[PDB]
Amino acid sequence: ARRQNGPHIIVVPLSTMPAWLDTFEKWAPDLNCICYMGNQKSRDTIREYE
DNA sequence: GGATGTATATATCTGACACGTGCCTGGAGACTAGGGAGTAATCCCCTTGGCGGTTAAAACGCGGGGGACAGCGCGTACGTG
Repeated sequence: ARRQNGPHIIVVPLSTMPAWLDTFEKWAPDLNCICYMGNQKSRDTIREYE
């Protein structure tokens, strides 16, 4: 609505984070929501590929 | 009849003790000041019991091969007179 489609950050506990991921998959499927967890190489993969 | 082993008595060594003496250093008495005990406040560090998540280090198993150890020879360096 307000065209503020810039970078947003949501900081959640790790145990509830699948319960946020499926909520983003269900309610806002057109959004480019990404997940940031894992070891050094997975975060590097997210950093330089996405 | 001559020579030999043992037994009590007296002089000498030898560390310890009684007495003497100096003197100086420790003790008795009085006074004082300050060092340390006690109190209160404030703030930071440590204790004991929990939780969550990362992850690198610790634990375990197994092959193998390098090294510890035992045995044997030798010759020389050290023991002995």
